[PDB]
Amino acid sequence: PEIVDTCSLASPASVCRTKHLHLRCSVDFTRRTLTGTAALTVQSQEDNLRSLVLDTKDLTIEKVVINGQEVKYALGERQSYKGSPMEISLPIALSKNQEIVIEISFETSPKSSALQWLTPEQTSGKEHPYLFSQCQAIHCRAILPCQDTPSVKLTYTAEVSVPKELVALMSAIRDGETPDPEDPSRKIYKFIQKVPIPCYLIALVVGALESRQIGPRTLVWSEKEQVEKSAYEFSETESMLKIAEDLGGPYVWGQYDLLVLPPSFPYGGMENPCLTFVTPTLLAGDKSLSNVIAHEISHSWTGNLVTNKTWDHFWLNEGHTVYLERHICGRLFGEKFRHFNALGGWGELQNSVKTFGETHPFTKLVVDLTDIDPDVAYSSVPYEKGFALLFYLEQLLGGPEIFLGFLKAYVEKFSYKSITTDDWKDFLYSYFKDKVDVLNQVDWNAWLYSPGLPPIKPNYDMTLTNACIALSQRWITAKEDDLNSFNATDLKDLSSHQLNEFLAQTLQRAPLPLGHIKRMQEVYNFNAINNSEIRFRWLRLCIQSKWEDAIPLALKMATEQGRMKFTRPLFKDLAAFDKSHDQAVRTYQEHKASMHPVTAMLVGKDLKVD
Ligand SMILES: NCCCC(=O)Nc1ccc(OCc2ccccc2)cc1
Ligand SMILES: [Yb+3]
Ligand SMILES: [Zn+2]
Repeated sequence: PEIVDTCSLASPASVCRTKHLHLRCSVDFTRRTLTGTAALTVQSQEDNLRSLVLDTKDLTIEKVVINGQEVKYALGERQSYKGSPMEISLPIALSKNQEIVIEISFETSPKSSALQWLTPEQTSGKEHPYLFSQCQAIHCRAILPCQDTPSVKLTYTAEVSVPKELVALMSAIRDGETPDPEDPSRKIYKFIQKVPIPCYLIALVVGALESRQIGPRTLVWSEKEQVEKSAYEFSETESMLKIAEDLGGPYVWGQYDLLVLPPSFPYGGMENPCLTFVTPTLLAGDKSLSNVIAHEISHSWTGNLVTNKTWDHFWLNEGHTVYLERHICGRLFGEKFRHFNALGGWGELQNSVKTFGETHPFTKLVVDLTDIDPDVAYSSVPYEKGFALLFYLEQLLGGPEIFLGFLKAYVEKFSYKSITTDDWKDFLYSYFKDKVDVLNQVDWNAWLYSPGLPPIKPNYDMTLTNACIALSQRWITAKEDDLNSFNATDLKDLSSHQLNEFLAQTLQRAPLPLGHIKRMQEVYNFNAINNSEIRFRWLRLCIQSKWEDAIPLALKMATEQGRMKFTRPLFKDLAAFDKSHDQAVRTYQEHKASMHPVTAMLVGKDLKVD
């Protein structure tokens, strides 16, 4: 009707709108707090606007300055993962389009769900601490007060004081560094973002950061120790950027920097404008996990330019991005590779539907997050059910060239806007008006609103998948007399991508007999492989098949890195295996204070502790 964001307690975009944020703050590593001022330019959309509501979580409100003086504010009671509402009394009754600056001084709790503060022990260099944010989905409200909904877009400017030996970086173009006036011993790093973004894309890192040039508009940022390994790993970036512009239109953000974060960073990447954050688990040393870079580049259009209006429509962000990602890798390595990766995607979707259950609400494409913590709903479903829909539609409407024309125009039309599934679908019909009859063969109700597997499977080239299936199946159906025929030559012609897919297929049918999984380690030596995607699935397969020797390997992987994609299922498998159950829980209890806060709360929920 007139859409409301159910994950926000803030006044909606239909009442007022944040157009800009000015951010002055200092990063205190001893108190583990961000202190400062957050000045919001807000614009009324109705007449007689006498007060507005902002989202907060564990925020200490020092003062709220409007037009020079101090004003009357009022924090409501805590509302769970959502935090507490901050209703602000305005001294002037605002009328249509009239703007106002609400300057709000503030401190962040040390247990901010947006932030992980690391000690020197937890870093590579061992001598300096570190900070990083991760605002998506609704954690920006835990760094500063805001309409913490992606239905609102705002430019922002920032100045941030940090210990003089550490570097700050933000999701913005760097606007110079200068010694701090108020107290030496600290620099003040300055930042500006002229493209209006949703607040989930505001982002901050602070640490012993060096850089390295790997393309005309790209430096990799990490700690001394990883900088070199990473320059090698993400060399393909500029070439990916070029393809992405041919598919998406002009890359408008100015810079595309990459930041390789500490092992505890909870996702494969986060698409922070001008500075993409990635897991060091990408550092396989052969560029084989560069699809993740492809994916983050693509968010510079689908996500960051065209944005889900609410998190219910999150598939728009991820479905499109995965579609662009797979085009990028297709251009670089061939159409048969794009189909290989698309089919694996369907396989991940099958695992998601089986894990949640086929009638589960989070297997729907468009969801309802009323009273659900977004972090708990998060999964592969919006990624792979979304991709599957786009892929099916590509095939139905006359193929990738024709569908990529829809894509670029879709991006062009909704650029700098926040939109829903209906905006997307209404534009699909508009663009493809000469094929409306074809569009009406789509079971829109099933695809969009029904749980489980999609009602139709797309068509996939098999070239590269067949070798994975033959071998997965040989193992799944092996008896005693087959075990001596397996041999390291079985892998002679398989890429790392195919080893991974082979293990993914085998894992779908776990458990295998213990003797079989031992034999697999003997002929193939998967223990020696450091590729995190491969090691992950191999250790799942081992634990789920009751192999005790895999226990210390799986505990090591689950705690020495904390990308949730790997950490969560390794903990869960370890907990379901009777031999490792107690050690899994104890390991969790002993690590949970030095863990990222969203990851710690999720692993705790998975392990049914507290
Ligand atoms: N996009 C970069 C990776 C981080 C990320 O996407 N985080 C994130 C996204 C959505 C979310 O919650 C909303 C949701 C979950 C599942 C389905 C639909 C919406 C929570 C975290
Ligand atoms: Yb046999
Ligand atoms: Zn994404």
